[PDB]
Amino acid sequence: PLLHPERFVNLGIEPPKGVLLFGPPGTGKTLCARAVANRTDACFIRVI
Amino acid sequence: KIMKSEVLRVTHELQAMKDKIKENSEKIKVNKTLPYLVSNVIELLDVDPGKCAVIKTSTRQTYFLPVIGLVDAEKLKPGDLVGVNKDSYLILETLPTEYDSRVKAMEVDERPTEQYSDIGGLDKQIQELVEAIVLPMNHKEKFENLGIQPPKGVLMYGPPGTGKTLLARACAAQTKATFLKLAGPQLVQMFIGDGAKLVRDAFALAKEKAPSIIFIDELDAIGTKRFDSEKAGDREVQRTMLELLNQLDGFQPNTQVKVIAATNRVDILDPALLRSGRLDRKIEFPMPNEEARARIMQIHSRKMNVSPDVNYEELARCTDDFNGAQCKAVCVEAGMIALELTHEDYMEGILEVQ
Amino acid sequence: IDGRLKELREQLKELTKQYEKSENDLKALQSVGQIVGEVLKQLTEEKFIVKATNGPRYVVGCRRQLDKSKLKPGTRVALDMTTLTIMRYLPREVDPLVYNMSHEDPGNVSYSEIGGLSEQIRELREVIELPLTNPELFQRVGIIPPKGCLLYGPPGTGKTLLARAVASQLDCNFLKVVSSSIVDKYIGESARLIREMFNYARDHQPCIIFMDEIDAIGGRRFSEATSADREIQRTLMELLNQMDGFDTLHRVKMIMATNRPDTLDPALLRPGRLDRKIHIDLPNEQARLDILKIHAGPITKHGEIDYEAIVKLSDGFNGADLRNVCTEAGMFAIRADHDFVVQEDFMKAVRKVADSKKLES
Ligand SMILES: Nc1ncnc2c1ncn2[C@@H]1O[C@H](COP(=O)(O)OP(=O)(O)OP(=O)(O)O)[C@@H](O)[C@H]1O
Ligand SMILES: Nc1ncnc2c1ncn2[C@@H]1O[C@H](COP(=O)(O)OP(=O)(O)O)[C@@H](O)[C@H]1O
Ligand SMILES: Nc1ncnc2c1ncn2[C@@H]1O[C@H](COP(=O)(O)OP(=O)(O)O)[C@@H](O)[C@H]1O
Repeated sequence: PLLHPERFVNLGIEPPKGVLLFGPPGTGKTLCARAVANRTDACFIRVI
Repeated sequence: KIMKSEVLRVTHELQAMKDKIKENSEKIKVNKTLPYLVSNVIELLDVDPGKCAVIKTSTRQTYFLPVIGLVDAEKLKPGDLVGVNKDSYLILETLPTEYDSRVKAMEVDERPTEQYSDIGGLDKQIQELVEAIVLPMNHKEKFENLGIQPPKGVLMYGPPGTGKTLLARACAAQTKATFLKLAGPQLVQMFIGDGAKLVRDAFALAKEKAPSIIFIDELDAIGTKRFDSEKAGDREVQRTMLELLNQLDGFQPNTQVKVIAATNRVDILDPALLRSGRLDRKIEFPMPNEEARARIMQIHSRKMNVSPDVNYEELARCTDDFNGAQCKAVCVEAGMIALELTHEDYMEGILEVQ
Repeated sequence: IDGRLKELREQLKELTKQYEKSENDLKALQSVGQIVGEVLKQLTEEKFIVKATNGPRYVVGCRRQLDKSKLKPGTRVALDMTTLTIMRYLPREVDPLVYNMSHEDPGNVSYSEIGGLSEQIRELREVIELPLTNPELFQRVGIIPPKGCLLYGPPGTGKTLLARAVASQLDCNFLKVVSSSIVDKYIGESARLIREMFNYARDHQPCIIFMDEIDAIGGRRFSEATSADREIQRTLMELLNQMDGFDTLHRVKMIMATNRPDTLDPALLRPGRLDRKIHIDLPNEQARLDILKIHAGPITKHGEIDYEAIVKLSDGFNGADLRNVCTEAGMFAIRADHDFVVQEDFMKAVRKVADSKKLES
C-alpha cells in the first residue's frame, strides 16, 4: 500500500484494511521497524 | 380624502419607528454580540401587580431581570444557554443549547452518501420500509392531506450482514434529511440515568435538526425479554428502556424524526415496544439466497475491473449461508489477492474468519 | 379611488404599530435588573442582612413600598445592583426533575375518541370520580374511598386510552407506570420507588396512577404464579398498605390495567384491596363499527360508509389493530400515490392485517 502500485484497480479499491503483527515476546515489531526503514519518511511511532 | 394625510403620517411613522427599532436593536445587539453569563432559568411567572426570570450567571451569581425584558417566554422555557446581558443583566437572545457531551456528536454523520442501488436482495422489504419512512419524508404533505399520520417505529430484525445499516443510511440520504446513529450496545453506562440523558438529548438533537432518522442499533441489547433470573434481571437498563418509550411519542404531531431499530432476533423483546404508535413495522432481514448473494457481491465488485466475464455461479453455489457482509468480504478478498482471479478467488474469505 | 385602500393601509399601520410598541417596551426598559439574595437576618426594622446566593452578605435597607411582613426572614429577595438595597421579594421553587409526571391532564376529546363500551367508560367514571372529586365527605362520614379498578382485555380496547379519557371529568394527571419499572430490584425495599412516585402524585395531587402490566402477559408465558414468585404480589401489597396515604387529603387513585385477570393474587381483590374490577374484552360488533367510524373520522376521502362489511371481515380485532387498519388503508392509498381511498382499500387493509395476525398467532 505504501508503494501504491496496484491497490486502486487490479485489487479491490483499498488494500487489506489492517495488520495484526502479534506473537510471543520476540520478533514482534522488529519486522514493523524493518518495514518502516524500507518505506518512505512516514515512519512509525511506538505507543504503549 | 383623509388618506393622503393618513399615509403621509403612516409611512413616516413606519420608517422612523423601524429606524428606532434598529437603533434599539443595535445597542442591545452588540451586547448580544457580547453575552457572557449562562441562563439557568429558574422561571417565576411574576405577573405584574406578566412573567420574570432568575438567571444563574457563569460567574456564580443570580440576576432577577424583570418580566424577561427582551425575549418572550414562549420561546424561552426554563433551561440553559440563552444570551444574557453582561452589563444589563437581562436575557438578550436565544442560542443553541448543549447536547449532553456525548450527544453533541457521538457518531452523527452529517450526510450519508451510500446509494440504494449498491444494496439489494431484500428488495421487497427495502421498498416496504421506503414507503413507510422515506415517503413520509418527501411526500409528507401527502400523508398530511390524506389524514393518516405515518408510523415511526420500524424494527429491522435479522442476522448480521443483512444490510440494515446501509439501508438505513441510504434511506436517510434519499430523504436528504438529518441522520443520527445510536451505538446501542454501549448505551449501558454505569452512571445513574446516563443512558436516559443520552436518549433524551439524542431525541432533542433529532427534533432540532430536521425530520431525522434515529438509527438505534442492538435493540435486543437495549431491551430484554423480561427473562428475570438470579444472575441479573435488567434492572437499570429498564430505565433506559422506559425513557425511549416515553420519547417515542414526542414527535407524534408533524410526524418527523423516524425511529429505526436494528437487531437480529425480534423475540428477545417484551410486548411493550411493539405498538401502533411505537415500534410497529417489524421487517425480516434474512440471509440472501444464492441469486441475491451473487448479485450483491457482483455489485460490490462492480468497481473492480480485473477478471472479465465472471458469472459468479460457482460463487453462488459456494456461498452457502453467508451474509451480505460475508459476500462483500468474499469479493474484497479477491480484491486483496487479484494482483484465483476468475471464479476461484472467493472461497477462502469465509474460511479465514474461523 | 385611492381612499378605498385606507383599510389595507390601516392594517399595515396596526401590524407595525404592534412591533413598534414591542420595541418601545424593549428599549424603555433597558434595565440592569436586580441581584437575587436571601434574607439571612432581619436584624431590625431599618437594616437587614441579605446574603447573595454566592458569598457576600450586606447590611442593607428595604424597599419603601414593601414591609417587614412581606419581607420575612429566610425568603428570597432582590437587592439593587449598585446601591445594594432591597427592591423586591420573590418566591422560590425546587425540582427533583427525575422520574416525574410525564402525562398530564391536557387531553384530546378521548371521551369521544374511545367510542366502544361507552357504558363501561361511564361505569368506571362513576366508581372513580366521586371520591376523587370530594373525598372530604368520606372522612366526614367515616367511610374509606376506593383505591382504583381493574381492567381486562389484554390486547383489546385501549385500557391506556380509557385511563386518559376518563380523566376528562376528573381534571387529573394520568401517570403511566410499569410494574417492572416500579419494583426494580427483587427486594422488599422496592417500596422506595413507590414512595417516590406517590410523592410525585402528592406534589401533583390530582393524579391517577395508571399501571402498565402487572400480570406480565396474562394470556401466556410467565404469570404471577410462575417465574418471580410472590415478588409482584408483595410489591402490590406495598401499594395496598399505602391506602392510608391520606385518601381523604390526597386526590390519588390507582388503575390496574392488567392483561388477563386470571392470575392476579386473589388476596388482592378483598375489600380494602383493589376491589372494583370492570370487564373489558375484545370489542363487539357495535363497538367495532363505532371505533372504525372514529378511526375513519380524520380520513376524508370518497370511500363509503360500508362499515358493516368491514366489520364482517375484521371481527374480533382490537381497537389498536383497527387503528392500524386505518393507517394501512392510508398506506395503501399512498404507496399507490392515489389521493382517493375507496372501500377496496379498506378491504385490502383488513385482509392484510387479518393475514398478518393469523400468521403471527
Ligand atoms: N528475527 C530477529 N532477528 C534479529 N533480532 C531479533 C529478531 N527478533 C527479535 N530480535 C531481537 O529481539 C529484541 C527485541 O525485538 P523486537 O523489537 O521484535 O521486540 P520487542 O519490541 O522488544 O517486543 P516483543 O519481544 O514482545 O515482540 C532486539 O534485540 C532484536 O534484535
Ligand atoms: N444488500 C447488501 N448490499 C451490499 N452490501 C451489503 C448488503 N448487506 C450487507 N452488506 C455488507 O454488510 C455490512 C453491514 O453489516 P451490518 O450492518 O452489521 O449487517 P446487519 O445490518 O444485518 O447487522 C456492510 O459493510 C456491507 O458491505
Ligand atoms: N376503542 C378504541 N377506540 C379508539 N382507539 C383505540 C380503541 N382501543 C384501542 N385503541 C388504540 O389502541 C392504542 C393503544 O391501545 P392499548 O391501551 O394498548 O389497548 P390494550 O391495552 O387493550 O392493548 C391507542 O393508541 C388507541 O388509539
